[PDB]
Amino acid sequence: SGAIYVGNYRVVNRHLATHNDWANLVWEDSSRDLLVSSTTAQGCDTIARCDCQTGVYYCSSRRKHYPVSFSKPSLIFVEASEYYPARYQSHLMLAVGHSEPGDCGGILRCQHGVVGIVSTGGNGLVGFADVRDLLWLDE
Ligand SMILES: NC(=O)[C@H]1CCC(=O)N(Cc2csc3ccccc23)C1
Ligand SMILES: [Zn+2]
Repeated sequence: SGAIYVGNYRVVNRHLATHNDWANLVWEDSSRDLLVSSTTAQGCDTIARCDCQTGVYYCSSRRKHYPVSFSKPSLIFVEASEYYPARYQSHLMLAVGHSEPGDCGGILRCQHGVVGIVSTGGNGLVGFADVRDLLWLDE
């Protein structure tokens, strides 16, 4: 689990969105596994605006943060799960690192701020849904 809180927005994995997230929907994209809902409280996270390929992510299944090198956002084939059939997920970045399904939502950060959230994984890889291109999260 995990979310990004910026301004009057809450960014979560679309497959983990709650009833309140859907009742206050701002934007969702199944191909990216992202959903953004509105909040009454003001969020303080900073979103990165950059093309970094190194950062640190939080891994809840180890209670640890790990430093990683990751690929630029791209269209990657993702195996079926209980939430989606096998499909291409867009805006996805991969790294070599540990992840389990419950790790989804953990933040990946660089020196500029929040880069994205854990969304995919398996076989010693971890994939992150990018949020750096969502310029509207700031205004
Ligand atoms: N299509 C998606 O974005 C998600 C939907 C929900 C889901 O359980 N997964 C699989 C998954 C995510 S982290 C991880 C780590 C080790 C094994 C499996 C997984 C994919
Ligand atoms: Zn950066």
